[PDB]
Amino acid sequence: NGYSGYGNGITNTTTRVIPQVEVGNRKHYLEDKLKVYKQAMNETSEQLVPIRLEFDQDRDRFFLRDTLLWNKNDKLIKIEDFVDDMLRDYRFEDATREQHIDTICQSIQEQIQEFQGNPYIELNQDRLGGDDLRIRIKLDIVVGQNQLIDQFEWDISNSDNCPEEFAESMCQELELPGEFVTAIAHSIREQVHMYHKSLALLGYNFDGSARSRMLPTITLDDVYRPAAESKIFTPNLLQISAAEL
Amino acid sequence: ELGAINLHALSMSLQSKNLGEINTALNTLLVTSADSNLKISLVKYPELLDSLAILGMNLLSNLSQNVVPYHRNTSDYYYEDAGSNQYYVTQHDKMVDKIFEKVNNNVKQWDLLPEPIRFLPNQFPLKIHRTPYLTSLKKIKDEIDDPFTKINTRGAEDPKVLINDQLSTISMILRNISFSDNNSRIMSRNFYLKRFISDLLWLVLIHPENFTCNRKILNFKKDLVIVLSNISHLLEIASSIDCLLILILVISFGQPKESLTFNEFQLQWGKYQTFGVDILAKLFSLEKPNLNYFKSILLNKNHKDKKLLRRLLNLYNHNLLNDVVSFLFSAIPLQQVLSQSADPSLLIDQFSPVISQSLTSILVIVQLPFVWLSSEENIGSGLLKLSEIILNINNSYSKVLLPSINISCVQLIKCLVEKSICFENCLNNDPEILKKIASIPNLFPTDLEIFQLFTNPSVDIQIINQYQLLYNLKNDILTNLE
Amino acid sequence: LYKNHELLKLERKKTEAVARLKSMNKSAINQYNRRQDKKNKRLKFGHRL
Amino acid sequence: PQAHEIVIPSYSKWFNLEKIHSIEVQSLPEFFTNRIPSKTPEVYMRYRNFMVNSYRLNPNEYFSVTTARRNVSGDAAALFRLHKFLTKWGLINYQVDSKLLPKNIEPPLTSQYSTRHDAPRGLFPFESYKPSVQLPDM
Repeated sequence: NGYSGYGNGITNTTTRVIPQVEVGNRKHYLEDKLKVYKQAMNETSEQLVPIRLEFDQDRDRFFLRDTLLWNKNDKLIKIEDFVDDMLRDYRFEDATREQHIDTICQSIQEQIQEFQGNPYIELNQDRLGGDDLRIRIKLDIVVGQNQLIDQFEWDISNSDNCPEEFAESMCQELELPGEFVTAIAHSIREQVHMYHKSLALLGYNFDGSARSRMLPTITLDDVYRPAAESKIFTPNLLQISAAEL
Repeated sequence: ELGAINLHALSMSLQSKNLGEINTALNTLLVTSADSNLKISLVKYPELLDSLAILGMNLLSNLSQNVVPYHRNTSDYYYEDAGSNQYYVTQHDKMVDKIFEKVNNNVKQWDLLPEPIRFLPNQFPLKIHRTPYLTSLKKIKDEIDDPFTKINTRGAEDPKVLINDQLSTISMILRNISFSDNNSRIMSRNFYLKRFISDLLWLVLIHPENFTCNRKILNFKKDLVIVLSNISHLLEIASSIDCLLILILVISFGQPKESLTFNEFQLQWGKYQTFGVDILAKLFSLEKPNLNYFKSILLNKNHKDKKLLRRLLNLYNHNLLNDVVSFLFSAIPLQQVLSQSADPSLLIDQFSPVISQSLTSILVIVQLPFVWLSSEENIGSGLLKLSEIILNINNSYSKVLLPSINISCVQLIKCLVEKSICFENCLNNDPEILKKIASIPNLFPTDLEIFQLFTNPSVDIQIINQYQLLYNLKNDILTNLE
Repeated sequence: LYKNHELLKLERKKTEAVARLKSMNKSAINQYNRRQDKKNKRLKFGHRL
Repeated sequence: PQAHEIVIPSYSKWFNLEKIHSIEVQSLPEFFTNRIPSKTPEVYMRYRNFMVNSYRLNPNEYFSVTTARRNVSGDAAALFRLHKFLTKWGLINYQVDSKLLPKNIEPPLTSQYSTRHDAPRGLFPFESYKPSVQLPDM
């Protein structure tokens, strides 16, 4: 009769056996999840990880300039498998040696191996809404054809506030459709981390002021709302331009 | 038959609805039956086995719980809504809702995938179903035509038989899958499959009545022991219970009636009693300090599991493994030594040696309050005449003959000496034992045979040493008797 | 399977000895060098006085 | 607006873009222990419906997890997990390719329904003799 098991399929053939003809191209993976997944992620979850990827430089020929997140608390994925899936998703030449994936996972684990999430600021300290030190976060992004730049207070000492909310809020612009918001939070989680990460190299993750470069890089008390030309850095702009990057 | 191409039916099988389960299970069974050119390869298969074991576990479970699946009044059985959320809510603001809630009026654990296996409350161990192949006639009597056959030879007019035949078919197809490389795919690593085997055993033998046709029970036992035969590697996770289960499974065969409890099987009916000892060798060769050790604890006479174990041993009533000995002592003699030639032997001879191997192996495991001796006008030992047979064959299949005769001799000497020294250590018996030992016609090859042996073949050096030390112990016993 | 398993068993203790003997040899050599050291530091202290 | 013909491997006919089912939780429980507050059935359903809509838009051509990752994220890991999951269940990226056939005909055909022996529910092919009329009927 009819023919359907795998994409409108064929069920009327020379009566053979075919294992999982599902590939868009090398696309079938469900094997070996059930037990491990259940037993593993039935327990608490914790911090995430921003990651940047650059491989187009004149040492290797790529379009690798993408970012993404990650859970260091995870042990469920052969990272290389994820990488290869991403690459095949990038339609690259199947030869993943000239499309060397090893280098990529190297860079990946490299970046992951310098992280602690938020410091004892989360691990043992708990300050209601954090304490202070809202960094003047500066974020510019280049999507589609347009770049967007902004600077604004955003606390490092607080955990109660997650990035993505800022993302969906500033979505209320023209459309800021989709692809934007991610990198923002990524950059956000990027931007903040290093700072306390660098501060982790010292020791103020509990106390107040630090030790020398943290002095210029701060907000102040701000007992009164500001002027128009200073905050005139906070606003945002959408500008077309010929690309030169 | 034909059509019937794809493999990915697993998906539908994985789905939880009666429909898909039927559609696939039946088909794929017919598939694995066909072998003219039809085999189930291994590329990204495993998902199949998982799905299968999961299905069987759940079905057998709620069967033991006596409750039909596939049909309730609940559906899509958790949250359904389109509430106040775009992508990220349930932060601080959620407590405002509480505030909101307090003014408008003017966490969980998750279970694992499968259910538990034992300790199931309803299922509490009571001795039933330790009955031999005899039940076949029971089966006949069951399958016999009668005004009350209650063999709904048709489909499921009630769901009970539905679940029954479901599990039956699953067992069958599982058997058929298990006849090739990809035994490695089944090799003791489909933790799911092993859970399935375990709990299925724990039911079939401790079976409060939910199975319709005893013939179904036979089918289960049968294809189960078969699929076991196609395993030659580890088993026995949460072992002890499983080990005892497997022992009772192999003991299922052979006619019962101290002394040997087993009339040797007249080898023209059965072929499974084979598979039994086949497995009790293969899946028992692993001297890894688990399996052997589990049976060693079975010499004795979460934590509740241990309570279970002894709970069955006294619920099998002294010792018991003597029964295993007697069982092992079947299918070898009394037919080939009673034939008209030694050539038709070679066939079942091929089968024989693993048995003696198993035996002598377990006799490494007997070196404490017992009463054991197993040469008491029960078997004698034609082993000597058999050895002579294979010897005359030698100087007149292959590759198994010499080891068979060798280990036969070793078996003889070891069991002799172990019996002697055991009842020496106990010393609960008169020295008549020696005289008793000295009173066997089936024993101690005559020294004239030794002599003439020492000359003609000259191709049996090790065997010559075997007989040599044998005769040595013989003459020793003779001397020190007085 | 039986033969291979028993052979690996024998070797588990073949390797056992390989170690026991490797580590005794080590201690023996270290002890001898310690003698020589003490003897030298002694002679050296004397010759300085 | 609707502009395509969307089919699915039937056994999947338990999924509903509106609600959730015990199936997926047993396959993706990490959004239901209520342990990680940044995850919830709700955001799950959001992701779910978003991705299935995306695929159903132009299903003739494939859709990647990397795509969604670019679009929206709260995680790469779980995103990939569920994406590949739906892939397996063919709810997504199922009609990536098309296949056709001329389909010659045979004696059985879908428009063939005649009078013949029947396995179904009761039917009586022989009605009544003469003396049956001899009854003081109703």
